[PDB]
Formats: sequence, structure tokens, C-alpha cells
Amino acid sequence: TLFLATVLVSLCGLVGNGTVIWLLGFRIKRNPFSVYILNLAGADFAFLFCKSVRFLLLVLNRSVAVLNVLIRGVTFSSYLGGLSLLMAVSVERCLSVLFPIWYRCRRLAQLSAIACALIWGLSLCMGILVFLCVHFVDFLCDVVNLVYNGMFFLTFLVLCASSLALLIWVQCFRIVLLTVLAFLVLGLPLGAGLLADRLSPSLPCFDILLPILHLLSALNSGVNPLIYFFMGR
Amino acid sequence: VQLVESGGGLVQPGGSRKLSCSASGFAFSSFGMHWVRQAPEKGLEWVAYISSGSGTIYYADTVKGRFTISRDDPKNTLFLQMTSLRSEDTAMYYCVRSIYYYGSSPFDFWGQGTTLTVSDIVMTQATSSVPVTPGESVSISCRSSKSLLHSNGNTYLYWFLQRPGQSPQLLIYRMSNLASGVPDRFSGSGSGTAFTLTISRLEAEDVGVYYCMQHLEYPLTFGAGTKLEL
Amino acid sequence: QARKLVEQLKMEANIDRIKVSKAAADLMAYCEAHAKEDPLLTPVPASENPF
Amino acid sequence: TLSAEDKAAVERSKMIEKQLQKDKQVYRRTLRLLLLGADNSGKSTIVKQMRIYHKTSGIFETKFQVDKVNFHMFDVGAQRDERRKWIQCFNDVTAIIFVVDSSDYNRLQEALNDFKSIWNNRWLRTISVILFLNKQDLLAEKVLAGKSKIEDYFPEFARYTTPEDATPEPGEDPRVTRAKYFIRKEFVDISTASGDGRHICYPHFTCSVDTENARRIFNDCKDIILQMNLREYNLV
Amino acid sequence: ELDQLRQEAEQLKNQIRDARKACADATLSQITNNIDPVGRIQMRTRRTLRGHLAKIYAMHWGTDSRLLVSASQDGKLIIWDSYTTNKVHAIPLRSSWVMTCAYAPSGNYVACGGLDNICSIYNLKTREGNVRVSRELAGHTGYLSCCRFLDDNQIVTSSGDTTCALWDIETGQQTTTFTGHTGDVMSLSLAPDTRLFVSGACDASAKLWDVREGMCRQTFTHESDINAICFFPNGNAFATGSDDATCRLFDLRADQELMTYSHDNIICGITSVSFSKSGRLLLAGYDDFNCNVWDALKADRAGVLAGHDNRVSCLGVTDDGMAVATGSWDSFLKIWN
Ligand SMILES: COc1ccccc1/C=C/C=O
Repeated sequence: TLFLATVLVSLCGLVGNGTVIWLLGFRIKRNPFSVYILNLAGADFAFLFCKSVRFLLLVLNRSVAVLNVLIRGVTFSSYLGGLSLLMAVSVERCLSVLFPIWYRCRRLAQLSAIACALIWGLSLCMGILVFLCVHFVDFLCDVVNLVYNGMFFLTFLVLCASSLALLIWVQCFRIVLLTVLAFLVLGLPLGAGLLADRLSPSLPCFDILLPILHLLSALNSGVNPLIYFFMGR
Repeated sequence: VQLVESGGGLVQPGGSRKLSCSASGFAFSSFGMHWVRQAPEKGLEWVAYISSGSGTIYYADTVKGRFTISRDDPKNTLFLQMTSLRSEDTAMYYCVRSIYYYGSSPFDFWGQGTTLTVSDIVMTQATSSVPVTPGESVSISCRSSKSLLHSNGNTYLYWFLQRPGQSPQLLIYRMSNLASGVPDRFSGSGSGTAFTLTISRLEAEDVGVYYCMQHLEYPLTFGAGTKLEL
Repeated sequence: QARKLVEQLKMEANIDRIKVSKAAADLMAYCEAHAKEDPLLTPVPASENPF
Repeated sequence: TLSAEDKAAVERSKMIEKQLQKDKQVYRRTLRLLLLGADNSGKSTIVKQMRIYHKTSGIFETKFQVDKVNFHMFDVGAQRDERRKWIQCFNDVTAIIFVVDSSDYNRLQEALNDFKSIWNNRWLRTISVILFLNKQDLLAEKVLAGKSKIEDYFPEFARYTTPEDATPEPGEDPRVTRAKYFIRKEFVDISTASGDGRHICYPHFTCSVDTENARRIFNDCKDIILQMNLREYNLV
Repeated sequence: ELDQLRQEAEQLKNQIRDARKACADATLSQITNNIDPVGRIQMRTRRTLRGHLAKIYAMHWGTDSRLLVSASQDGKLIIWDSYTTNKVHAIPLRSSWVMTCAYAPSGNYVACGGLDNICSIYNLKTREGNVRVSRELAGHTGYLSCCRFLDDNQIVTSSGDTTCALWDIETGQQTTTFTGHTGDVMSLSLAPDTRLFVSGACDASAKLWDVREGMCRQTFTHESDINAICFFPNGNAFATGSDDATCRLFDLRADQELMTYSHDNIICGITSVSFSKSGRLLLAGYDDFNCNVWDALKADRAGVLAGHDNRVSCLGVTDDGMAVATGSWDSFLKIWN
């Protein structure tokens, strides 16, 4: 009976990501971190845009499922991407306590909008690869899955080594501890989801689990907007 | 303001020549600049236009492809590179200063010109010559095939005067405004597709050929010009 | 240095004031006469508004 | 729908935009500082010191750069005593440099009042103050004579003992440092009475012969920038 | 004899007060009580101008109700085209601290001034094609707070030295000095006939001056600094917005305080004051980041602009009444209609 409820929060994730879109992007003034949050909000809005759309096509029963190709097609990007954005924010914040004058004064105003658009320019281009190589297949194109996993592992390790660096600096400088760690909390489910997707076949039992697991997924995308508001307002 | 051009002479047909006009005495970098020409015994004809910042270049149809306009802002000099010359391209080439903002008076200053000899909103000015005696009012009229009253509110007609043996001097910009340094006796009036220039109390040292030029759309078309003789 | 104050204040004292009623009437009359002239009071139609 | 002239005007506007973006980068990369003090305070000495080594005109300006960071320091002359009206132009200055002559005890009390007016100003409520207790070669020569005791002007000095904190490492008479720290605390108390964001007073001891004042200004301004980063970007 | 002079001055001030009270038979609210209220004046931000880099301290419209000059602390003086948002000029100032900007009635010159104590008059119709500093009037001993043009050759400038000045631009000299105020003169409004002007200062008092003769005709008295002043369109009244939330309307012919525009929910100070073309609307900018539109006769609030993120520092209504331009301490100007 879960699918009835999950669509609602999935809708509400939108009632939210959509607002942050406005608050961070169009209402408050742009700040280096704004652009990153904005991209995080836009990506989620989308992984949810197609999601809730499939959900409606299914209830409607007008069914095609070439949609499904895309939804899992770019799935590998809410990850190399979202985790890369989170790494970018964490590194920028560690550069804004180590290099205050540089960050406030001599930093390219559009360096956020080059980092963003580079992360995507080499994240989708890397996730389309895994979608084209684990589904359709070429023999040694499969070393690519290792690359994604190496790039993913490096991004997570840099995220941690940056967030831990910031927290070790702040103690040496209850809600400030959550602001300094606001991004490791949100890039924890990204690694969790990637690990689930890659290691699901190891113990595959998501047939009797997807209806309930997707409630957790939608709940993540619905609690995400409040975290972007607590981390960029 | 001074603007002296050089590079003319004899060019055998099919050749190539670089006309360069050097601008001294004004902010060259902040002014759009035009190249116009006058055939040996004919009217003015717009050739090219290079905008301030070199971001918008326009050419005439009979000029496109063969001629490249460019400007060197630090050296304060604009160049027209003419390639594959023809016999119809012989003319005195004038370099025309022109700024564009609200209230601006484009086509203020004109150079002395370079003689180069090679061995469409049509604007009609029916009066090819108007006899006159000093001290009496004159009216020079020209029409247009397309109304020049843009929706913004101002009609884009420019009245120029070319005294014998001198460069053209702007008289009226936008069909009613009087240029800087032109006597108050000159007046402009009319509506779209019908314009009249009135000189009250005509006083010699203002006889010569009067031209009317459109600026609503590129290319800019001139007229034959009425020749006022004393 | 203090005689300037007394002279200026004497010049300011000997002025021909009018009753506040007449001044108020004049302001009200000016506002009524030029009522249909300012777009801010009576909004001009969007055709005649250049903004 | 625009005419040819309208398009040209728009292109001119975009060129002006481009020069304005370049000027924005220049304006951002430079740090504005405002220098205040009394006539007694050694204040032109400090501008000379950071210039050499790095009419009725009102505003005096002093470029100086420390570690490739440009500073525009503004001194306000040819103005009357009341400053509540032109002080609003400095709501965006990185720091206000206040120079107080530690030598003159008689005029010290009004120096604290000027400092209080600057600190508790509705427009400088977010502007840090770099404080220079200047003319301390004169302070030592004044306190080592015994002919001018702070108790004659500040009654609370007799009951003040130097704190268990950083004494001046070089050779300094232990009550020279007592007087110096009392002067310092008289300003730090006013600073900490009403504190907020971006509003922290950095006290420093300086002299005319001191050539490290620009370095002190750079360090304090770096800390101010760090605080604005920690605050504007929500890291605190 | 200073006691005797002070006693005579006190007696004369009491005579002035008694005479001014003898002509206050009715209050403006009593006469206005019958005319219908304006109603909700809802004005929307039509054009927003996004060029400056720092706080805008002043604007002034042109007499064509199309061009406007804005002065910012970034050292820029931008001449904007209101209709198209186009930037016509961007003058770089020699001093970045500018508190005033003036647009000449003819459109040829534009004036700036600030902490430099200099009134810089720039020429816009030069054959060279670039704006040049035509003149630098350099006689003040304090910051410039307001400059207004009389014609192309005369300017009137209020300064922090407690004095106003009337300068002949070509000679570069102060033709006349006005020397009554006891505090910094912060604003200045020129009468439509350009024979008189009212200056508001920090002594909580406005003063009406005869330009041709140099004297101070009348002195009107507020309980804090007068930051903005603006003549009524009639030429027989004016409005002063002060640091105490209050905009007061005085009348020259009666030497009185006709009305006091205030609200208990307004605590900030008024920075700018302007009148609608009819004179019925008094627009005032506030430190609360928004402009309040008062009904100049019923003394009741009529509307709120409320579109700025920082304090409104300048306000100006065009000659045709078509728009009210507000400039705040964020870079932006907003054209309300
Ligand atoms: C289905 O994978 C997951 C399992 C638990 C939590 C999160 C995810 C992935 C979410 C998408 O980003």
C-alpha cells in the first residue's frame, strides 16, 4: 500500500525543491555557495521530475517505459554530480577559512558557474557511459565502471577530508556543528544509493523491497530541500 | 576635432588598397565610424560601418565580401581594406564620425576624403537644382518609400550640406533637430515619407548640394541632392 | 557676533503673514486644479505610460 | 523591434557594462579603510610610515599594498567636529582605524568617548575597528618619570594589577606594561560592552618609528574578512 | 552686553511665535477633512537599473523626464535612459565619496559633489565625445550635501560647513554665500521660479533664502536632523523629511507648520522627500528600506513602495509626474509608476 503515500511526498519534495529554486536563486542575492546549492536543487528537482512523472503515467496507466531508460539512465549523475557538487562546496568552504582575502576579494565571481557546468560537463558524460556500458555492452568498456567508482571514491574521500578539516578548524578557532557538517549528511545517501545499485546483485532482494525502499528515496528528496535551506540561506 | 584620411590614388582594376583615416582630437574608441563615398560627379553612398568596440560591422550590398572594415583603437585609426576593385568603386571616400545614444547627433564630423580611381529605403529628391537669390527662403524636400517614423517616436532622417570643394557638414539630425554649430535659420519638418528643409533668409556661404539620408535600417540610403546655386 | 542674530530675527519678525486658512485653501485649490495632470494620482492608461 | 540607433545605443550600454564589470573587480579587490583620530594623535605619522615603506580638500586618500592586497586608506580633513552625518558613507569600509595617543592622559577620556561614539553608531554596527594606541615611546618616558600618574586622571588605576597574560617579551619595565594594559582595557571594555557581527576591535600598540603597522592592518583585515566569510556564508 | 542682546533676541523670537500663532485660526486637516481620500496608491516597479557597484547616494531627473543621473560611492556617475534602461554615460569621478548629483535643466551639464568639498561640473555635449570636468568649484570647508542648478552658468550648493553658496561656473567663484545655519546643511530645494530656495540643516530648522539678495527670509522649525527638503509645486509650501520619523509641510505665506506626516509604526529617519506633480502625494524614502506615499492634504498614508533591500537614499518625481525613481543603498534604482 506504500505507493499511494510515496507519490505525495514525492510531490512535496517538489513543493520544496521548487521553492529553494526561487529562494536561493531568484530571491536572495547570489553568493559563491548559492550556485552550488542551486545546482543540487535543480538536479533533485529533475530526478524527481521524471520520477513523479513516471508515477503519474503509471497511475494513468498510459504506459511506455522508455522513460524508465532515462530515469535510470542519468541516475548515475545525481551521483558523480551531487557528490561532486558537495565536494565543491566543502572545498570552497575550506578555502574561505584558509584564504579569506582571496575568497572575498580575488576569486572569480563565475568560478562557481565554471566548477558547476564542469562537474556536469564531466559527470553526465561519465554516467551516460555507465548506462551505455552496463546495459548495452562493450568488452573492456567495463573498466569504465571502475573509473566511475574511482572518481566516486575520490569525491567522497575529498568530501570527508574537507568537512572533517572544517570541523577540526572550527573547534580550533550544536547547530554550527550541523552547518559545518550539513553536506556530509546529504552526500551520505548518495554513496549509499550508489553502493546499493552496484552491490544489489550481490544479495538481490529488492523485488520485495523496492515499494518500501522508494519511500525512503522520496523521503530523502523531500527532506533535502530543508537541508538546502539550512545550508545556503 | 580632426579626421584626416589617406591611401587613395590609381589602382588597376582587380587590385587591392588599404584606406586609413587617422582621428585626432576626440574619443575615437567611443564613437562608431562609417565609410561613405561620392562618385566623381554623383551623390553620397554608404560603404561600411564599424561600431564602437568592433562588435557590429555592416557593409553595403555593392561592397559586401570585397571590403573589410577594421579599427585600431590604441593607434586611433580606421582602415578599409578594399579587395578586387572595380571601375564603379572609384570615388572620394569620406570617413564619418558617429556616436549613438539618447540625444546623440550621429554623422557630426566628416573627413576631407581620399580620391581613389580605378582605371533598400529609396529616398528621392526630385529637385536636382533650385535657382535662388540670397536673402530669400528655400525649401528642399525629399520623400521615402518607407515611413521613417519608428514606433519609438522619432523619425530617422538626416539633412547634410556639402559646400563646393568641401566635406559634407551635418545640418539636421532626426528631421527636426539642429546640429551643433549650424545657424538657426535652418529648419526641418515633415512626416514619414515626406520631409522638407527650410532655409529662412538664405545667406551665401550656404550654397551647395543638400543631401537627405535615412537611418531607420541598414543600408543607409542617401539622395541625389538638390544643388543650390547663387 | 550676536547683533547679526538680532538683526536677522528683526527682519524675520516684520513679515506679512497670512492666516493658515487661506494658505490651506490655496494648497487645496492647487491640488484640485492640477488633479488630472499627475499620473501618480490618477493612473494614466497603459497606452500613454512610457514605463 | 528596435531601430538601428536603438541597437547602437544598446551596444554602447553593453560596453559601459563591460567597463563597469572591470571596475567592479577592481573595487572588490581593494579594501577600504577609514582612519580616525585626534589632532594630538599621531595620525599623519602613520600615513607617512605606511606610504614611505608600504587647500580646503576634505578627503585624503592613501594607496598602500601589503602582500599583493591593495588598501585605500581615507583620512577625513577639512570637516567640522560633528561627524554623525558623513560617517554614513563608511558603512561598507572593511575596517575603521582609530589612532589614540596613549601619551596624553588628560585628553584620553575624550578619546574613549570618541571611540564609544564610533563603536555604538547605527551605521558602523558591522564595521570592525583596528585600534592603534600610538606614541608609546612617549608613554614609557612619561610613566618612568612619575610626574604624571594615571590615578590623577583615571581613579581606577590604583586598584589595577597586570593580568596573567602576555607581557611584552623584550625588556620592558613591569609597570610600563601595567599602564599600557590599562589603556588597552579601557577600550576593550567599550568594545565588548555591545558586540555583534563583524564588530570586533583589534587593539595594537604602535609608535612612529614602528614600520610594521601595515602588516598589523593586513592581519586584522584578513581576520575581518574571515569573520565575514564565516558569517555571510553560514559557517558559524 | 551679550545679556542684553540675548534678551532682545528672546523677546523677538517670542514675538515671532506669537504672530505665527495669531494666524493659525484653522489647521490644514480641518479644511481638508471634506475632500475624498486618494485611496490605495499601488505603484509597481516598472524599470530597475542594475549598473552601480556600491551604494547610491543621490539621483536627479532631467527636465525631459527621460534621462537621470545617479551617483554611487563606487566613484561613478551614471546617466541612465529610463525608458530603455540604456546607460547613456558612465562618468568616473575623481573622488569616490559622492553625496549629491544634479542634472542641469538644459541637459548639458551634470554636477557631483561629496566629501571632497568640491562641486564638480561635467560637460556632456562636448565635441570631443567624452564627458569632461568642465569646472571644479572649490570654496567650501565641508562636505557637499546637495547641488542644484539654476541655469547653465549658476549653481547652488549646500555644504556641511553650515553654509550654502551660489556659484558662477565660468568665473569659478562664490557669487553669494548664505550663512545662517548653525549645523550641517543636508538638503536643498529650488523654487520653481528659481528666485528662492529652502535649505534644511541639522539644526532641526529649514531656512528660506533669496538667491538674488543673499539674505535669509524665514526660518521654520522638527526635533532632529532635517535630511531632505522639497518645494511644493505651488512655490508657496515645502516639505522637510527629518531623522525623527516625520515629514512636515510648511507654508511660506503663513510661516507655519501646516502638517506633520508621521505614523507610530515608523521609527526610522526620512532620507528623501518628493512631491507628485499635483502636490497631493508626498513621497518619502525611509531607512526601513521602503518609500511611503502620504496624502499631502489629509495627512494619511496612501501607499508603500517596498521594493528595496537597503535604505532608500534618494527619491525623485519627474517633471511630467510620470514616474518616481527611488535609489537605495543597494546598487539599484527603481522606477515606480
Ligand atoms: C535506492 O537507493 C537508495 C537507498 C537508500 C537511500 C538512498 C538511496 C538513493 C537515493 C538516490 O539518490
